[PDB]
Amino acid sequence: INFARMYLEQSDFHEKDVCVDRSSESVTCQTFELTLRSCLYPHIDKQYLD
Amino acid sequence: ENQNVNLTRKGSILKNQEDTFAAELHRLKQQPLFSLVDFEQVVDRIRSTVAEHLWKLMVEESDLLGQLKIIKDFYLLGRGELFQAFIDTAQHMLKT
Repeated sequence: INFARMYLEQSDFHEKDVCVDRSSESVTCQTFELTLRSCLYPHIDKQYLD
Repeated sequence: ENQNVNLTRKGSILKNQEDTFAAELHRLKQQPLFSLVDFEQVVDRIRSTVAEHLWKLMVEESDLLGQLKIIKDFYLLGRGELFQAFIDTAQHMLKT
């Protein structure tokens, strides 16, 4: 295990986003305030109610 | 919208068709020329949907018929015998 960690696990350490771009569905994208109210405010209200 | 502010979460008149009208508007945005005819057609479709849902709300949800019956009985003196007795009682009060 020690040598694995020091050599093989050392060698194999190749252990090397919200796309809020309205451009895709700008016509379908809610208003910034409407988008906020529909994506953030409802979850906050749910947690508040709970 | 103003009624849905006070009314419980009754969905949009267009419900899932709201997005359909959004797609139609996107098509209008995709139209190279503004046509009043196509815009009016889409507007009329939306208007008709809203008007039908509003009629349903008015007749079933808002009981327009009950209110009209009330108006007949009171505003139109539909309870004529009642208002007759009322007049008979109030004649002395209203002469002054």
